[PDB]
Amino acid sequence: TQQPIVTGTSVISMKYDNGVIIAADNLGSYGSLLRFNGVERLIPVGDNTVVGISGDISDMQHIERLLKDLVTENAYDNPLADAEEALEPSYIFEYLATVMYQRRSKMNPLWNAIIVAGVQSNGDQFLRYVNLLGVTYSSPTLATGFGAHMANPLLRKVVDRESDIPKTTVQVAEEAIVNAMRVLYYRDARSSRNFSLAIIDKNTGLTFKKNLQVENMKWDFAKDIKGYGTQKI
Amino acid sequence: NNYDGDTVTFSPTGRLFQVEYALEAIKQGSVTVGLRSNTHAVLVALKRNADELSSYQKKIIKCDEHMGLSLAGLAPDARVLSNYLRQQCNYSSLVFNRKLAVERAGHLLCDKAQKNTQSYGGRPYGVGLLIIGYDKSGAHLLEFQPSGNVTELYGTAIGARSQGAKTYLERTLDTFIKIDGNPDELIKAGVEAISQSLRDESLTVDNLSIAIVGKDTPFTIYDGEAVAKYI
Amino acid sequence: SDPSSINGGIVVAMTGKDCVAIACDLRLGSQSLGVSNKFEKIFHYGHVFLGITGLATDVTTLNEMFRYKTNLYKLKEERAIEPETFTQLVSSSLYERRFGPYFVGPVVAGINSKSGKPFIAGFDLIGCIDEAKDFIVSGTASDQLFGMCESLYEPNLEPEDLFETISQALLNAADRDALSGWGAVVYIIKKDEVVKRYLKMRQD
Amino acid sequence: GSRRYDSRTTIFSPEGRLYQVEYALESISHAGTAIGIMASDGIVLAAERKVTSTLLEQDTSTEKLYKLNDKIAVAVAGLTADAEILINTARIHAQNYLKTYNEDIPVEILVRRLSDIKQGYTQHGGLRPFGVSFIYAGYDDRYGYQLYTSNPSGNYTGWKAISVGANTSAAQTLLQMDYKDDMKVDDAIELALKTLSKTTDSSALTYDRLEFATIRKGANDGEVYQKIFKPQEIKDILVKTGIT
Amino acid sequence: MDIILGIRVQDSVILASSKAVTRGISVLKDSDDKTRQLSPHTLMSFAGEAGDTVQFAEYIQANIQLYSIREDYELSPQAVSSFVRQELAKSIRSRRPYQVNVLIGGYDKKKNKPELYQIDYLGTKVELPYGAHGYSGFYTFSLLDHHYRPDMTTEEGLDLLKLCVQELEKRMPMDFKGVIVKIVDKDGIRQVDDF
Amino acid sequence: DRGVSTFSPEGRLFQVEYSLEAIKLGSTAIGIATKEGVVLGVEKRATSPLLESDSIEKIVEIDRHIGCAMSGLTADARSMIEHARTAAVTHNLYYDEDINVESLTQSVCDLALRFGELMSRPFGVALLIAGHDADDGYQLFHAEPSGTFYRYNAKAIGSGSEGAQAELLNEWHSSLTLKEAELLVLKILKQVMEEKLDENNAQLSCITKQDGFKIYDNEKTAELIKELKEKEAAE
Amino acid sequence: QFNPYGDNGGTILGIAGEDFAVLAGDTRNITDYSINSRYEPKVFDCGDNIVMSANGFAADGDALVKRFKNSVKWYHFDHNDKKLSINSAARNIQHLLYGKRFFPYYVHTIIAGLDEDGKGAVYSFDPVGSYEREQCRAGGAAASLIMPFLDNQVNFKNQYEPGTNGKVKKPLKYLSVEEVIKLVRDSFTSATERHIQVGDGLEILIVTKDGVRKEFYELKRD
Amino acid sequence: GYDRALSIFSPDGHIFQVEYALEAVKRGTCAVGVKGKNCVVLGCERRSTLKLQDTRITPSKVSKIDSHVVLSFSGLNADSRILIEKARVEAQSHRLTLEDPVTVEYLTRYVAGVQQRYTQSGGVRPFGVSTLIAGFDPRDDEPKLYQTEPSGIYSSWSAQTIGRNSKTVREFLEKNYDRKEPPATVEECVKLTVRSLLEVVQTGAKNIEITVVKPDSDIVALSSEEINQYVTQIEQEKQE
Amino acid sequence: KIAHGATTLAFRFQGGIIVAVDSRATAGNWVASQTVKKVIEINPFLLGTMAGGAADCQFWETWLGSQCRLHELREKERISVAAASRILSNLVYQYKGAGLSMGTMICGYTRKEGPTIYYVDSDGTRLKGDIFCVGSGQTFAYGVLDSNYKWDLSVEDALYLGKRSILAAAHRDAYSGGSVNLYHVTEDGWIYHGNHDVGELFWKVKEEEGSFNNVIG
Ligand SMILES: [Mg+2]
Ligand SMILES: [Mg+2]
Repeated sequence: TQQPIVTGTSVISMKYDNGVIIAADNLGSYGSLLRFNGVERLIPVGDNTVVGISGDISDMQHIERLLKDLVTENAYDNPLADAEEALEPSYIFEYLATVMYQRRSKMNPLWNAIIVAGVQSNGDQFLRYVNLLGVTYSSPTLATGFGAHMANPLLRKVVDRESDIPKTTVQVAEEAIVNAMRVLYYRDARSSRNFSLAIIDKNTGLTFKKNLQVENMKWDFAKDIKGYGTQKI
Repeated sequence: NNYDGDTVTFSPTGRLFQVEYALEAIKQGSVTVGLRSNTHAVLVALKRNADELSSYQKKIIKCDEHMGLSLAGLAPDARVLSNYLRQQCNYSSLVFNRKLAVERAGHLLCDKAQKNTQSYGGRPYGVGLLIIGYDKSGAHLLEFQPSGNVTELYGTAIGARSQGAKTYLERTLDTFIKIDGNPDELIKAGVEAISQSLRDESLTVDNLSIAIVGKDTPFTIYDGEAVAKYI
Repeated sequence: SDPSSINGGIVVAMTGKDCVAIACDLRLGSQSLGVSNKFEKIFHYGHVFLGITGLATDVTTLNEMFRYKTNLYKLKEERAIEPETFTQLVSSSLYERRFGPYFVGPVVAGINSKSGKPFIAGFDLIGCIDEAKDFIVSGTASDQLFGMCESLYEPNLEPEDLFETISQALLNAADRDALSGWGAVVYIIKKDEVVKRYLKMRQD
Repeated sequence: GSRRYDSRTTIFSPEGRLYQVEYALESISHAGTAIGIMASDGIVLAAERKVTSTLLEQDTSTEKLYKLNDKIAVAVAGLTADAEILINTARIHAQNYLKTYNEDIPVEILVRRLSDIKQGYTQHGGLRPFGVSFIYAGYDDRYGYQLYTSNPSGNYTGWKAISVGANTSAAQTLLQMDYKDDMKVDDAIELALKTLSKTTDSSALTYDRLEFATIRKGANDGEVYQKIFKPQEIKDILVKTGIT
Repeated sequence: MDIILGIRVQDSVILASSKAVTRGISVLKDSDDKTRQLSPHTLMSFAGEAGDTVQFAEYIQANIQLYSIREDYELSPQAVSSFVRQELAKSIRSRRPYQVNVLIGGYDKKKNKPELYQIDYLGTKVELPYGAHGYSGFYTFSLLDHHYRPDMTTEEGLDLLKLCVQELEKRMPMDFKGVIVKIVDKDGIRQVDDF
Repeated sequence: DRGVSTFSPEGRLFQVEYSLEAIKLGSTAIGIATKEGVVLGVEKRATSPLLESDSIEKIVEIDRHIGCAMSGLTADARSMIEHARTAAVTHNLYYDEDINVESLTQSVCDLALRFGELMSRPFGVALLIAGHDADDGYQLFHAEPSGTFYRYNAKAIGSGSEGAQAELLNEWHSSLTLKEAELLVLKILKQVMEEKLDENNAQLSCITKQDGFKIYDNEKTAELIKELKEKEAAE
Repeated sequence: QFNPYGDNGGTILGIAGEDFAVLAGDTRNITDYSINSRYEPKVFDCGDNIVMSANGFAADGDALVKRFKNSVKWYHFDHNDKKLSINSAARNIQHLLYGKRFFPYYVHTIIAGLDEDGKGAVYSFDPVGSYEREQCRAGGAAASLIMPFLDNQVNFKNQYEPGTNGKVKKPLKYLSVEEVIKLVRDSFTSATERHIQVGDGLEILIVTKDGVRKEFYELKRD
Repeated sequence: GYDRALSIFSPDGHIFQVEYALEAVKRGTCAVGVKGKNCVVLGCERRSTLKLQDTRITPSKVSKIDSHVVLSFSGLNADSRILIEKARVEAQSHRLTLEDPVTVEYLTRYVAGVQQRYTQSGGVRPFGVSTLIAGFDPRDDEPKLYQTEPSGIYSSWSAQTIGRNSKTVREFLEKNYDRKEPPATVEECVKLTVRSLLEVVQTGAKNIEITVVKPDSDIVALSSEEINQYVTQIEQEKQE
Repeated sequence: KIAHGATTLAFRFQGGIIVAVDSRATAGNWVASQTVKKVIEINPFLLGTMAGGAADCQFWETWLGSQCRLHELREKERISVAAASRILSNLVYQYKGAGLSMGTMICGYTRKEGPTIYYVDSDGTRLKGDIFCVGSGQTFAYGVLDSNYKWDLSVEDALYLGKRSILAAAHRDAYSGGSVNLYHVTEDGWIYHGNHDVGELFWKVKEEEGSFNNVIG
């Protein structure tokens, strides 16, 4: 049993016709102090998987090292390490899920909520969630923390069920993700303007976008708001 | 001579006699054949009985839905090694949601056997194994020796009089590799291969044991009237 | 609840001219209930005397432990253990149970057989040695005993005078403690004779 | 591996004997003779120190007679270092019993415990046995005065008079001849010294070549006293009995 | 369980122990014998936490019976009491201590004397002319302090014991369903079937 | 000296091969499997007439549906029987069912090669494990100290094994009744035994689906011996 | 302080027919007032004609099912590919659950299939491994809403034959697979209306001698 | 720990360490067991090479395992104490868990199992001891007499002997003991036991020990004079 | 919310032992089941009753059956009720403090003992006795038992007494009810005497007996 110290907020994601999109901001909070402004919370594994992590940052760095070690281990005595016997999103997720549940079962959890986004060998989209309790679930849209409350409702308007996935293009999906990140910046007190976004497409592969910013913000209407009720000036 | 008392002792010419004696146990064992195409992989095994009242000793063991082996030598040692393979296949599935590669399965068997050849007190395994399987890189056939040496092959045979079947497969190499999408013809070639190792006795209904794995074919063992078709 | 005051009892020791005295009450109780008026708290191993207050089961256990150890000491050393050496053994033995201690208040008293020098010592429940020149007190009426000893005591008292001083210190201290009394014993110790006297006191 | 160098200390011979026990007994047969004699009013322990020197400090020396507790003592024959290991274990066992039951340990129970320890080294562990034979002299309120012996096999037996070490065959014959049941301590003292005087390999028996002890009820009223004799006291009893 | 009493007279030791067993709301049994024979001339009564009482008593019984067979000899009451005390003193610093209080009534055949030992769960041993555990002493000791003599007969001891039980039956809130009385003397152990 | 788990130049474990020689010195045990049941019989071989022969326990119950006969160093069989009984009962606890005869035999044979420098040597006893289950019906197995087990229609072990096995070769057929099998075991035991066969120096037993494993009374066996004598004198 | 348990909601229902058995469960997965997934399968085919669901804390539920599926696999290896009967599976699951008696799987487990006489069978478990064969059993969040309805409409409780007035009970006539599915659908539709953790979808696994069949139906998504 | 395999098979299929343990039993003093109709008697030889012995305190050859079962032995004396201790512990352990004292067969099966364990355990040698275990089952009046040996095999006997010159006394018992009519009384059973020892013992003085066990935990050891009367009566009948 | 609530009884009489239990299991106020089997069939000769923890009772009394089977295989003799009850009590005593919940009557009938009942508890208690009653409705059942019990009851009358006593508890105790399961234990084994719905049984007993005049029917 511990308490999380340096923490990362929401990770958000969704499926689209040819793949998956995932995003997370670059902040490492220390309670109410917005301590670290250059933290990468999306960690790619190979060219077909991106693991997005929220919660305790020290535990995130540990998980980051496990995934790095996993790639090394898979390459050992494996002539097809960059082909048929390469690491799949499903393999990476199941490994993490095993570790998370084992750690909760020893009453010493990795204090994280994790989303594994990727594309399988046969082109199928992979998107699944796991957290400190070892709880797992999959959905056309997935989000952690505040994202679950604010991002999911917006992303579910685009892809409400399985049949909406083939009808959703990469442009529409990315637009929805970027809008959700803006909404989280308006409303989450432990978020930052700077974020990273990753697209894993079955045709164009892994596209990793760094140093993105929330833009096109509405603040002008604030000038007309005066007092808290009766005040006119 | 003076250097065969235990596995921890090299001879003056750099030989390990206890390992070689364990290798000898395989030669005493009954013949078993392995061969594959690009789509399927087949095991054929000549089972041995104690006498006419006795049953015929089982030679083939299933390890997973996509992998299994045939044995020649000490059967209990095959049970130990096959059990280890069952566990490793299972660890791969539970932890990584991943079917264990046949090549990696061979590496694990090599390393397990090796530890028994370098330590005092223990002994080498007294059995040879032919592992077949179908994974993400197609059909595979492996030959395991208790020295630790594991080898990937198109076809092979181990046990008594196995040289005859091995020569046949060496001639037929170009033919049976091309038998794709036809399980019965691949088995026929395996039954014809093991027949080159027979003397006096012939293939009967309770004598023959066949196993197959392939693209859309789980590892299944055929015994009894199920192999009468191929006699 | 407090282990050191379940059973009750007291021990006091004093030095005199070429002599030492050690004394104790005889009560054993279960809180308010008086159980025994014959529970002696002073033991001896050769010429070294040990008084023990506190939890009665530990009093008994430690006596059996130091009998055990002083008997092995004697067999190997071919001589009886001295007060100074025994004091160190008590301290060592108590400290080995640092984080699971015996709930006791030991008091050592005796005369060194070679030098003839009078010796007394007191300990806390975990081994700290209090080697006083004048007197040592222990038990549930230790505050009362400190008050009596500090006023009544004077140095270089003769054995028969020392008897009166230590007896009055014990008796009057015990009478101001609910969990002490029910009889008393006083040991007067000289270099080669020891007298044991049971005192008459109020039995409430 | 290591098997090559293993002597296998705990195995039977074809005849059903324990090699190492038999060879340990052979070792003990060269040790200084120790005698125990039990009387109605006490027990005597006498023992011969092996070829001593004039420069050996006798009054502070102890190689034969050891105290286990106030009621029990032992005479040693064999390797002294081996004996001290067992002696300390026996001393501890006596104290464990005293702490548990608040009574002095009965003689046989102590003897059985030490004998069982010796037995263990002959059956398991792959270690050499203790090259020691004991004579136990002790008293308790159940059986009174008791004499026992134990040897490296871990077998023990009770005795009225017994010898261990060198020349036991000759010594036992002499004891068997002159011993009687109604004998007293003072007579037993004389018998023990006379037996050693005849069986000794030395030219003459002297005070500096002996260790002596008695266990008497000759203590003021119903209690038992152990007396380990001093060099001058051994010299006096040698003159009294008429040996020197 | 509840009430266990003991009294040592001239030539015997008498132990009295309640018959009731209560599982919270209900009295499940009214004929329970809260004692075990450790040896032919040694009896132990017991009271404390459920389960621990019988488990401890039977464990002690087994150990003393083992000693008796090994040595072909009966241990003295003093020796048995010291063994029992050590086990309880060991128990109090264990992971889960035996929550058991005992009285040990024995007749020493060597000294020709009855002996009564009181030992609580902490391992606190005392030899007494009469003893009790729990709240039993609070009612009975004043009567025993008045009437008791060291030269009392067994019959006089039983009469004094009846007076103690009568006072308990009057002033105690719990119904303990009477007592089973047992006598320990030179001839061994016997039960008083009418009390 | 030499390792306990050492291979010979021929590729056999010395200690396993030597334990097989101890089994050859053991008393005879015969098993015959039929569609009506499996029969187990043994030679008691008392070393003296003062030895109470009914205390010789060489046929043993493992479960209601599984029986066992032994030959060789019979003292070694006790821990094997204990394991077998435990395995049978444990499986019933875990799975609320009877355990397969083959699975039970496999569990016993797993102990065999657990020796080294675990126990210090292989077992010096062979077992005939007979039983019935719903899947494979009436079965007879021969469990060796090598860890190998063969299923048999009929099998003899012990000192008169090769002579008895040759006799079982001719006599056994797939339509044998239970009564025919009983007499056949008695016939072959009588043939290979040193002393004259009677109800006191030989013991019969069987396992049926209905009644389970049963050791035959001396009175019951005595009748079967008398029935045997008459039918041999009939031609 | 760290709490190793959670509540993923959901509701499951097992009904045993004359020659069939159904095991139904909603597909909604939740934490507190949020929806994790509208379609997260909760009832699983475990092989040997046995279906299983472990409802409650999903991490423990997935772990238990995974270990049972594993037990079926090793049962085949160790006992010559013998079919694991429903009663034997039930006893095995007891030992899996009771193995963690002092740190329990926080789930209500139900299995369904056919017994060795071919008749429909349902078994129900508590978190620590106590079990019982039953004709009818709902588990999870809305179990209290569903069971009283099943008592009335499956077992005909409190129903009597008209004219007799309480003297003659309504006879316990056997229900078909079509009739059972109707009662399952109406049970979940009613539960969906009054329980916030029930909705999105209903997945039913039907077990017969022919094998395991699946049916899916939409539920309200609010 | 010392793990060396001391008990192993030889080419001819023998375990020499177990067989050499029997040779130690052959060396041991003779022990005999005879069961009558309502009793069992255990006779034991005491070699008279050891005089000046204290017979009060010297370990007796017959040992009580419980109040209703006794154990005698032939072979290594030190080894026998370990088996006796284990047997006594198991007897009390059985009473504690089953409420019921051990049966004679059960106690024998335990001791025999301990002996067997020491024939295939690493780093230990077999017990050089054979035992005769006798007594009566609780609430039973049928006499019981069992034998064990180093290998671990055990069996029931109407009458049996072990130790040195046991071949001779077994010869005597085989012709003198009738199964259809065993020694009906205690006298007849003791007499036959003393007679059997007199074939081997030498002098009938302090060389013969006799212990009579009867039903319901009635065990008693005969004294020198009581045994001497049997010795006197036997030889006076023999002078004819 | 583990299940809780029960009424179980067992009593010795001339014809052996009667065992009677209710069938209800409740998680708080919610009635989880009305069809619970509260008599465990340890083997054909031994019965155990379920009260406290359902799993604890089920698991360990099944296990007890396995131990009893191993005993009779090894000793070639039926295990005594004393020995069997002791194996269970010693087992649960090892677990004392860990949180096992068990209150059970181990019931059997052997040659040496006759009809015997042992109350075994998770705190280590092991009591031999003639009449035991355990559960939330135990006090109600005791009233009917105590006032009507005799040693010389017939098997028929004893079966009814056990049935009637559970009914009394089922009526008054909220956490008892559903149905009554009856067993009769003989030397040759136990005999099952049916499942009896309390709803139907109540009205039947009311009319035939004239009891429960407080209740309108
Ligand atoms: Mg007062
Ligand atoms: Mg809803």
